[PDB]
Amino acid sequence: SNHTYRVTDIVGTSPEGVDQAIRNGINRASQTLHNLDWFEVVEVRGQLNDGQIAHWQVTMKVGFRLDE
Amino acid sequence: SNHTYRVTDIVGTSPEGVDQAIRNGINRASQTLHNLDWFEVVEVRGQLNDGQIAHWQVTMKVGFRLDE
Amino acid sequence: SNHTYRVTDIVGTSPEGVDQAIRNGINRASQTLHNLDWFEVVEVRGQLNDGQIAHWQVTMKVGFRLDE
Amino acid sequence: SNHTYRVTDIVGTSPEGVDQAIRNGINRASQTLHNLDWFEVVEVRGQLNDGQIAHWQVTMKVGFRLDE
Amino acid sequence: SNHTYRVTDIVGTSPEGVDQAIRNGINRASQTLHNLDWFEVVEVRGQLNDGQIAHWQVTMKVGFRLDE
Amino acid sequence: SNHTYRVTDIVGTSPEGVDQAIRNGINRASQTLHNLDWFEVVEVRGQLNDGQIAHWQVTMKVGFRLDE
Amino acid sequence: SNHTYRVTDIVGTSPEGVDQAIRNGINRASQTLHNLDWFEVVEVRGQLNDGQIAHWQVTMKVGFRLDE
Amino acid sequence: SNHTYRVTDIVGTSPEGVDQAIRNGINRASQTLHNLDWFEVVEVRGQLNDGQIAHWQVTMKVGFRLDE
Amino acid sequence: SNHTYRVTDIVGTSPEGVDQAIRNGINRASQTLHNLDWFEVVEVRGQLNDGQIAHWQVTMKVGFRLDE
Amino acid sequence: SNHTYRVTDIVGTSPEGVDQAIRNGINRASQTLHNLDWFEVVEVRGQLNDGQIAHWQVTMKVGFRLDE
Amino acid sequence: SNHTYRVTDIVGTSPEGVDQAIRNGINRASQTLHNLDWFEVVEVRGQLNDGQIAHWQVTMKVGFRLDE
Amino acid sequence: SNHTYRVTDIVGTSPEGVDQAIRNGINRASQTLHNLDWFEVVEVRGQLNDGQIAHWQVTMKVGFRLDE
Repeated sequence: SNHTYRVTDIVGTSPEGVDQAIRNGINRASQTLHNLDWFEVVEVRGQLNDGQIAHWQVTMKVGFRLDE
Repeated sequence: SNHTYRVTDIVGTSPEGVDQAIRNGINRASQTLHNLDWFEVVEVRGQLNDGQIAHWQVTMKVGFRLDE
Repeated sequence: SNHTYRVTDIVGTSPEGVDQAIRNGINRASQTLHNLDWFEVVEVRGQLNDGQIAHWQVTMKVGFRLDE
Repeated sequence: SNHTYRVTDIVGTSPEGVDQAIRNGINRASQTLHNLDWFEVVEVRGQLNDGQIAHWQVTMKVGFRLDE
Repeated sequence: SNHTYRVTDIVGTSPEGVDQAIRNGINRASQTLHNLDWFEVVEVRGQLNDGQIAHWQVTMKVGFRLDE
Repeated sequence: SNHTYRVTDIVGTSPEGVDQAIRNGINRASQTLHNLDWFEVVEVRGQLNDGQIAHWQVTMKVGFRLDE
Repeated sequence: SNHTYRVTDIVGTSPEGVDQAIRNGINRASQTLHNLDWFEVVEVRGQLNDGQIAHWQVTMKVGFRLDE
Repeated sequence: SNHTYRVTDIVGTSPEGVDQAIRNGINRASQTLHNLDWFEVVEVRGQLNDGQIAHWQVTMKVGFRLDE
Repeated sequence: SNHTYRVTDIVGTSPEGVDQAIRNGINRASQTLHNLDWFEVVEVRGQLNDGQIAHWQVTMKVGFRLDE
Repeated sequence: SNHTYRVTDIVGTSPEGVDQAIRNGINRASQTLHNLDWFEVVEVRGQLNDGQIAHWQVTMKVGFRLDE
Repeated sequence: SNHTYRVTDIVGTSPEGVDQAIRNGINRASQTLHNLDWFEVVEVRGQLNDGQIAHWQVTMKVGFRLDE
Repeated sequence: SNHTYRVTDIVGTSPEGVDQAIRNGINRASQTLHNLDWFEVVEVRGQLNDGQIAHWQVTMKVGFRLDE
């Protein structure tokens, strides 16, 4: 009822696409941040090599509960 | 001719992903709002549950013709 | 004293210009929405054909008093 | 789980303050819009007269479930 | 008639809260600026001191009619 | 070369349209502000009465040279 | 089909007004950029000179098809 | 010394209102983050439960001095 | 060491989805623009027909190294 | 006392650079506006003259205490 | 008087600082783009390595006159 | 590989200027945050004291690689 959350930005990356970039970022975030509650996608970027998409980079706001 | 459009925000949700969240939102919107012309994705959120991405929420601007 | 307003987006269009696009949008909006109080221009676009301006499109926030 | 929400802007007003302006807006909105789920305060204004605050105006994003 | 308004930013402050910070700012503004018409809240800040909220600072757009 | 400018917001109004609202605002501003150099249109609003545009309100950033 | 567009910013200018500033900008843009599809007005500025509005400057996003 | 600050987002919650949501968030933040200096309110949200306000959520930028 | 980049907006389109809209836009952009380095998604739209998604349109900032 | 601040925009200019443009603007502002407390840089522009940087313009929010 | 300008984004880089990053970008831009008139700094970034600033990156809006 | 980054805000301060404020912030940040990759300048402020610029405050987004 009086829960407090903290939000930081995490950047997930994947050669495969936006969806996998998000999962990679959330998976890695979950290991150092406990109580991950939600994320909001705030930016989608790509690294190009020739005219080909080499890396997808997804910036997410990530909310997590502070312990009580 | 001189078509007039209205725009409101709709939030589509799905356990499955962004794509299905959008289709669910558009399908349900289409049943009360007629002449849907376009949508603009404005926000993508996810709820985590049991260490999984449980729910996707996509906020869309949805434009519809007033005229038929 | 404690009046409540609602705001939606309306897109007016006109071959003539910005001013007529707004009037067309307000006139058409006034026929389904009652008690129109104000509008705020949020976007002005033009559709070009053969490098000439065919259509003006003006997106407006439109506020209206809710009845009782 | 596959619920769809719609969001519009509602402006509550009160001579008394921000809090009462919000409650007035939500109360009146709840009478035409069913299944009100959340609101987000987006703007707080005042009408001034003789260097005194006569009216508070609070613009809120208001989300409501579409029936199923 | 064809009234003209000017708008500047005013920062009200109070140890007590947002509401009193606004009133303090408007009261002090009204003494040098005549014909105050409206304000729009643009920013709410707080200074923490000894692990307590010591000051609230509210930035407001303040509109006033120019004399004729 | 080392000229300093100040910028404030002025709201011009006219029953006739955007262009006349701007001229009315600039004319009235020029009487109390000296050395008016430029303006930038930042907002266009209207007061509606029935479904008819009664007043146009144009907010302008207005720059003026400080004397030396 | 799967048309690709490019968008750049163009600033049209005119002593006469906003409308002519836009036409001047679009006309000149159309001579190096082919397949102009749309423009979005993003900024309207005016230079004052000799107590008159001397120059209008309109910044437009201009979209053009790559394809013909 | 040339003091360095860090800023994160914290979400305070309260059934009671905005003011208490802020205090709850700041109090809880102060227990893991040392040397809290300031906060800026960036979002105020409310959960409705059968058309009554159940829960307030306030997102704040929170600045704190890094030790030396 | 002192590389210079340029950035323009590109709109990719696809009947298939966001991912393919981006690839189509990047592929076509790479044929007139050399040394594509990165892209940033700035807008995702869909054109609806009979309340079904016909076309995805993705606006991207696209950065490319200038030659010597 | 509960101090009240006013904020206006000032544009400082210098042939030399950003830093000197700011100091010129603040110095000149300090002569008509009393009790200058803070500034926030909001825009940095440069005029080119045959492909060399001739003039810097820095727009700043400037806060000053109102007397009591 | 009826001059038309075009604006694109250019990213200058330098190991030395913001000022040199801008000059590098403007110098290189001036070689392919003729009639450079102004720039507006829109973003300043750094590449960090071993907690040290290796590269400065400055994104600038750059305006240039189209030939007549 | 599929590197994950985190981003927080850091405020560097210096009596000397923007450049030194950034370096002070990055240096102090590097001592608690490992694997600093980039920063983005988001805000530049100055405190005025005795009619002089006493402190520069630069807010930066700071990205760092998460360990694996």
